[PDB]
Amino acid sequence: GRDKPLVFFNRQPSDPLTGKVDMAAMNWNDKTYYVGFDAKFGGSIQGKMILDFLASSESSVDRNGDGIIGYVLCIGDVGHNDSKVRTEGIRRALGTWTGSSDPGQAKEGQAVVGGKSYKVVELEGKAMTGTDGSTANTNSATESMGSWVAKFADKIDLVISNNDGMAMGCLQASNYPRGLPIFGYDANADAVESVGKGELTGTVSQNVDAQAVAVLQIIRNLLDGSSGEDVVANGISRPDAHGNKISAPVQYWEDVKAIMADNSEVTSANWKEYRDAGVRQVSAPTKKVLLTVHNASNDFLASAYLPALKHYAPLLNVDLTVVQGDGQNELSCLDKFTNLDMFDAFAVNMVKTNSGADYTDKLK
Ligand SMILES: OC[C@H]1O[C@@H](O)[C@H](O)[C@@H](O)[C@@H]1O
Ligand SMILES: [Ca+2]
Repeated sequence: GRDKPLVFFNRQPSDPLTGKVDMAAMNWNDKTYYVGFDAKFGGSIQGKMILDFLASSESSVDRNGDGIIGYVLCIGDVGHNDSKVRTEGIRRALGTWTGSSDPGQAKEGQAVVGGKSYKVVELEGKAMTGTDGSTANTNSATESMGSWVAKFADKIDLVISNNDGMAMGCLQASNYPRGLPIFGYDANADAVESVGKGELTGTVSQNVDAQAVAVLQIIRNLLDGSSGEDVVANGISRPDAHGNKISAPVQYWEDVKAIMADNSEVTSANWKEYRDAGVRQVSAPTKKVLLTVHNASNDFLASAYLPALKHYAPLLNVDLTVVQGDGQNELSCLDKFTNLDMFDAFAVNMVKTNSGADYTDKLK
């Protein structure tokens, strides 16, 4: 029970307001870990991508020619540290950062367009909450983009979004101005193709494939009887006995027990570039893993993360039982987190980042 591996992933145990890491949950046992990505670095990368685009642009990106680069921001999960730090990244990059990641918290910024200085204004930063309470709702993004165009019109010079889902949702707007620069995050399949079409201007890969392998590989190492650095290194930062290794670069953060993949920008200049050859068939005995997903209709998890898991799982001889919640209530997941005695290891993607206790309670 409490002696088995527990790997949190994609939603780090943490306080949804202050973002401080929940080390109580992380210190569940000596076989507990988190797998994710360097979210803060990812945030600055999204910002840098936007600054580089503006820098290479002519003064035509200033549509109304008022000398101000106006933008609208799609805020996602305000209880998710990885999401908010993207709002922080782009705001810092553009000079609109005031210390808060909340909607309506922005000052006048500054950026270079065609070797000239420009004022920057966040016309509106809004949380795209669905009428059913669902966060980062894509239909709400379409709705908001429609109103924004009607309200601000020629003032909007670009669109920014915490993820691809909402960004691709903006593009659904019937009145979306042809060619309006817009940026997302995740490098979902549809988003990358959109970059190739010259619609979506750019997005960011968080190396989801590296993350998926890392979850399985850590469990693999632990069930093979590894301890210490071997657990977080073998098949991850160095080759294991089988010879397998995650190709993308990965860091281990000891203080928070986290394996973090890095990020890379995706633009018109490199979209064609976007499975791991460094992972091939394992001979180790098969093991049973119960893996949860906080929301079955989550675009990133449904379209990118889960397929990755189901691809690499048999290669590492991990028989994966997948259960999925609704994104609203932790009970939608916790209800399916049962028969824990019939499993060798566990992977948890929580609805709320502060719900660590509820999962470790069941494992007693
Ligand atoms: O937890 C779900 C979230 O994970 C993040 O890594 C993605 O950027 C979001 O698009 C997604 O909604
Ligand atoms: Ca303008």
